[PDB]
Formats: sequence, C-alpha cells, structure tokens
Amino acid sequence: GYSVEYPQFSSMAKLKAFPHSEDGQLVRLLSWHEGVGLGGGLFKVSTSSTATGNDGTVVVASNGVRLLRVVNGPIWADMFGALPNSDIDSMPAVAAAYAYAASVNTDLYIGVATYKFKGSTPINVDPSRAGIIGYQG
Amino acid sequence: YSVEYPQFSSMAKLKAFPHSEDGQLVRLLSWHEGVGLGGGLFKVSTSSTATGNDGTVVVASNGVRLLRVVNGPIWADMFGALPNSDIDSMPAVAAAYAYAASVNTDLYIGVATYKFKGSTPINVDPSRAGIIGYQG
Repeated sequence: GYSVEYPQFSSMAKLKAFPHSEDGQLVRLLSWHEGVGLGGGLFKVSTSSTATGNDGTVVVASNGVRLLRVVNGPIWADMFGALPNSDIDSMPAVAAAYAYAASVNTDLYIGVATYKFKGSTPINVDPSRAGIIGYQG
Repeated sequence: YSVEYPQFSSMAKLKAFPHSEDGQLVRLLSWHEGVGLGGGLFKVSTSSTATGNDGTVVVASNGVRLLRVVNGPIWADMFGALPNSDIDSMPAVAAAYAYAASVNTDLYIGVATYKFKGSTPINVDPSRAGIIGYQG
C-alpha cells in the first residue's frame, strides 16, 4: 500500500520547491512545517493565477505557479506558518494571516498555545472586516 | 568583427551560455534568431531571487539570472511573441502581461496579426497594466 489519494508534500518548502505544472491539480500539504502536523490542507494548482503570494492561502512556487488553498471556514494562523509554544516571533505570521483574513472579511482563528510577540509593529484590527479569535479561549 | 557587449543571437543561445560574472552587461539580438525583435541589454545577476519568465527575468541553464534593462513599456516580443505566425501567441502575451502588471507598466504589442488558441483567458487588471496595440 504505497498509493496516495492526492500528491503529498511534507512541508511548505517542499510544496514551493516542486515544479508544479498540471493546472487544476489538487495536492495535499501535510503540514506547513515538516512533521508538525499543523497548517496543512488541500491546494489547487493554478497556472493562470496572478494573485499575490502570502505563504498561506496563496502560495507561489519557485517556478511562479500559484497554489490556492481550499479553505472551508475561518482562517487559521498555522496556515501561514505560526508555530505553537516557540521562541520565534509569532507576530509576523499572525499579522500576515490577519491581513488575508481581513481582505476576505473572514475571522482569523489561533490554535491553543502560547505565542511570543516581538518587534515593534502593532496589529491593527479592522472590526468591519475580521477579528482575531483564540481557539477555546 | 568586434562588439562592445557580448552578443547572443537568440534567447536559446543566451540561456545556454554559462554566465558567471555578476553585473556583466550582455546583448540579446533577438528573442527568436534572425527575427530582429525582442532583443535588448541584460545584466547578469548571481544574487537575484526573482522568478524566471523568459522575458525580463531569464534563468540560464546553470541557474544564473539575467535581468533585462527595460526603459519604457513592456513589449510582447520580449517574451517571444512572433508577428503573423500560426503558432499560438496567447501564452507569450499572457506571460508578458503578467510581468507588466507586476511592475505597474503597460504591455505593448507590435503591429501584426496574432492567433489566440487554448481556453485560458487573460484577466486585465486596470489598476496595474493595460494591453496596447501599437498604432492601433
């Protein structure tokens, strides 16, 4: 049993590095970060798309081909590479995730964990577009 | 028999050469050999991370990038479009427009007849770039 339903990629880096060429093909991202099991999902390969990449819902491969996430529900921060319980600054990933979420009038969810916010750039929430919701409080 | 810049007669020849000197200026005579269209000056870049498009950003066979020195609008022949050809020109125009929109610059198309085949539309973003037929 070595067959798969969809072509599978273990990380965001592998998904971007592969030379995607079949328009409309559905591929599965197992996880944003290799082995973590978070942020994955199905992506639709599009060779015609000119959408700006955000490393979350719109992925631009190394060859310029776009991969569009199949999203059912709210946006989650781990779709943009946010990692639970890490020393790395999580504010850039949450800011990028919220920026997309607000652009499509959809709330941003954040998984149960502790996150570190560093730097000096505030997050400006537009309540007419999207909120930031901690999962389970 | 002397030239000011190294010269390449076609995009294929330009890509095949092992460019290695960062910042070197090279001349492309034409995108397609002998046609006399789409040529220009290119700067070799070992640091560039731009996605290759076979027009303004060229990735040589060894992976080294060549960046077109463009002053003015983008032309479709810079991406391999050929006037009055039976070959489908929509891929070249679509790729040229995609780059043009990325740099907020209009795309010009030289005077000719072009064939559009396939089934993929071109979506013009009026906030970024238009498609302009030269002399109408």
